[PDB]
Amino acid sequence: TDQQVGAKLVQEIREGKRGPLYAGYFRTWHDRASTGIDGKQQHPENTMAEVPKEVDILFVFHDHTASDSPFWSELKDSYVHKLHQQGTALVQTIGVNELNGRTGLSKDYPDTPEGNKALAAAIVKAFVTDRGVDGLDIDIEHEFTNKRTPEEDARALNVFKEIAQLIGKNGSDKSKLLIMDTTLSVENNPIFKGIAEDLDYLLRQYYGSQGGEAEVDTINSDWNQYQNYIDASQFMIGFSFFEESASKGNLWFDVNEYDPNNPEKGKDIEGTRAKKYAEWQPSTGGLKAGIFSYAIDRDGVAHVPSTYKNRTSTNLQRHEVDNISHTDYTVSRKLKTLMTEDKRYDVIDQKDIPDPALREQIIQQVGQYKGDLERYNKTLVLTGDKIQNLKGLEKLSKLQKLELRQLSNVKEITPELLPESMKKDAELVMVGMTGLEKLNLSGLNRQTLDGIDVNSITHLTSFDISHNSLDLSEKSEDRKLLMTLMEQVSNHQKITVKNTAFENQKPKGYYPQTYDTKEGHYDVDNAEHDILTDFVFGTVTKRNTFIGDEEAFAIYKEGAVDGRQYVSKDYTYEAFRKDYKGYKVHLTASNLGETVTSKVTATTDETYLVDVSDGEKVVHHMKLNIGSGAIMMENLAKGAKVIGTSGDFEQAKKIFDGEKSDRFFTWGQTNWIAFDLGEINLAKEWRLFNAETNTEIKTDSSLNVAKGRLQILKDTTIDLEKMDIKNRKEYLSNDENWTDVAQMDDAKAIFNSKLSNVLSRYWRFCVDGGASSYYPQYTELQILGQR
Ligand SMILES: CC(=O)N[C@@H]1[C@@H](O)[C@H](O[C@@H]2O[C@H](CO[C@H]3O[C@H](CO)[C@@H](O)[C@H](O)[C@@H]3O[C@@H]3O[C@H](CO)[C@@H](O[C@@H]4O[C@H](CO)[C@H](O)[C@H](O)[C@H]4O)[C@H](O)[C@H]3NC(C)=O)[C@@H](O)[C@H](O[C@H]3O[C@H](CO)[C@@H](O)[C@H](O)[C@@H]3O[C@@H]3O[C@H](CO)[C@@H](O[C@@H]4O[C@H](CO)[C@H](O)[C@H](O)[C@H]4O)[C@H](O)[C@H]3NC(C)=O)[C@@H]2O)[C@@H](CO)O[C@H]1O
Ligand SMILES: [Ca+2]
Repeated sequence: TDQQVGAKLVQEIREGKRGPLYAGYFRTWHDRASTGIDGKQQHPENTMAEVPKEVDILFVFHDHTASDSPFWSELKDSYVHKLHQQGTALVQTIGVNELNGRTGLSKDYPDTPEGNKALAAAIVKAFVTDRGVDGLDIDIEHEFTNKRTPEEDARALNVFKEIAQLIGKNGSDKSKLLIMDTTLSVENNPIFKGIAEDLDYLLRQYYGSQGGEAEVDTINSDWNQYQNYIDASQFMIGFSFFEESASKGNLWFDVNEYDPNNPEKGKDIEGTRAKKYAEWQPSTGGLKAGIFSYAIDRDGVAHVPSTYKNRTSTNLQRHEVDNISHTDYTVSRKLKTLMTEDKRYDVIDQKDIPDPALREQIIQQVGQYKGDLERYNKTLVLTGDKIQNLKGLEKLSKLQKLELRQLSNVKEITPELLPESMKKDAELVMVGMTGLEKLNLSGLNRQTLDGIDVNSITHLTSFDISHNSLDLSEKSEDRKLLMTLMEQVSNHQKITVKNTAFENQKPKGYYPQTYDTKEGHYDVDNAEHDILTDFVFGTVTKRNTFIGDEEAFAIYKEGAVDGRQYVSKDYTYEAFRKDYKGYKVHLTASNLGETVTSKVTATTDETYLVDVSDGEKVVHHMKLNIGSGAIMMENLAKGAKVIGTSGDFEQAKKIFDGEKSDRFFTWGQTNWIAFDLGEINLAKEWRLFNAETNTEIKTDSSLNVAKGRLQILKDTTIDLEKMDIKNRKEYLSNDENWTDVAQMDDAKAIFNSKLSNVLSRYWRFCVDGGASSYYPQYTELQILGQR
């Protein structure tokens, strides 16, 4: 049956039985059975029927072919059968607009759960079942003209998942492939992030140069993120053949240029981008799935010369290679041969990994190809008593976690059996190692022994953990672990330095995670002090052993187990300690005034709140008292009700929030705001944040308030809410009803001064002039006191 042939091809593709794959996009209007809207034949020169066996998957790429064309029944009842016989699968390609509302059956279904689920079945019946093919390929490109909305990409991804529940590896009908082709990186491809686990392949178009000396910069950088969503064996990269009459913007130069002296040049793969994609392999994960070509019906046509690369549809510059001609698919077949003869696709054999039980678990976990070995960068779990020998493990040189579970017949672990990534902090877990006789981890810069199950190593006869980065100090848990290893050796043998080697550690230095002083003190000694020196200092080991300064390190360097000193003699404090570069100290005085400085001078009774930062986060918070300290003032003006202003009433209310992301000005050089602190407390200072402190607009200092007066309602015996709106406003505007408590005659960015213990419920601040002719502005006002 023709549906069982197709089902079995898809299963042998999906299970990786084909080696490196080669795919091609065949443009429907270049099949000879294709007819346009007027019912006339478009091009007689080529036909899908002649696509060679070297093409593993053939993508029906549809345009210009009318819906009543003979092409469609010809494909269904003739092309599918001829191509299946040689082992070629047919896949239908549709654009994303057929899923997101913009085109086709998408326009006839609501954007609801039951609506998108009915749409999905309608797409699978219209584009897969009714056309006879072996799967579906969703084309997702950058739309530079009218971007897709977040709601459209959300719908396309919900429809795609409903499709993936019908066909593909997770679908009801696993005899069909489900594929995506794209031009978008992961950061720009939310549909890919959502559907990736349901894809057989991702086809990444990379026509033309992708940057850098080898022109593959974008391929390498993009693979670094695709590898978190798909396996390398699902990754296909694409080049394009030369399309006739291609204009600027569609001229990739992926194949060789026309040569008037050699009519066959277009079939020569030497020097082409196509050949480079054929040989390109990812740095991590595995070997790629293969390559694909756009416009496979143009296989072998020489590219139009570089001199023509500026032609456009209005500026036609026709060349000989724009003619249509019969192709015999030689370039395709050379590229497929180059890939299947590349020795990185030879299968891992016993010469790579001698132990059969080890070889089987590796192939099962990292892939089947020799080339997969040195690229794989994830986790390897090895289990059971059938593994006798770890030879070959060292070829997994990017392995990120090695996990040895109950390997009861392994006798030897040495650096030379281990991945080279073990020297750069790959994880190493080994449990139930009851047969282990030699445990050599020397020279691997291991920072702890965590994950090594030392209680289980009951047959140990020697170990070497020397030349690592361990902290074997008295309380380190790595010294407990070392002690068990030494006891294991001793049950079989007299302990010697060689069979229990652990010297020459060089433990790395880290920042302490917390600091002890929550409340510091200084006398009023009229001297300068450094808060980082005195309170936020030092370095820990990975096991949180604190070393405060260079003399604490010298004692540390003399640590010994049984009189054997385990720290390298030439390890220096400079190489161990953290330098604290870029650390910054934020101080808040009892003022509520703020400064950034690690130095304080103890001239008077004060209290700062200290926030220590490393350039990114707050590492430490403490209070510092100088002398007997000082009580912390509050901003009593916080949230003060505005009761009157010569400006706008709701711009005025923003000078009493907490922020500087706003500005208050009026049309002119003078204004006033009158406010009510509500309760009636004691005020000692005031602070004005001038125009240039604005955190929402870069504001220059020429807009700063330069003259002003802060005032108190002079008569306390008056009910301001018994006056009516208009009288109230003119009372508040009349200067003889206000007493000054503070002047300002400098256009500082932040202005602060003290008040003679002012007790007032009602206040008014007046801008009397600006730093320039511009309207003066300011962002925030504070009245600082107690209660
Ligand atoms: C995976 C990939 O490679 N992606 C893109 C490639 O697409 C791209 O190659 C180009 O592809 C063009 C077609 O693009 C279609 O797909 C993309 C991507 O999905 C869409 O963005 C695009 O909009 C196209 O989508 C198609 O839309 C139609 C309409 O909505 C759909 O048809 C609908 O189908 C439904 C369901 O079946 C329903 O039936 C509707 O009724 C129906 O309307 C269709 O399904 C959909 N297809 C897909 C797959 O989604 C190509 O056009 C372009 O090739 C042209 O240009 C090159 C040179 O640059 C030529 O070599 C080539 O032959 C072709 O030229 C055109 O030829 C026709 C036939 O002769 C000309 O028509 C005649 O021209 C005369 C000229 O005087 C008259 O005007 C006459 O009236 C007319 O009949 C036509 O004018 C020619 N046009 C030009 C410009 O020359 C190319 O292959 C590549 C770019 O390299 O980029 C990849 O990223
Ligand atoms: Ca404000």
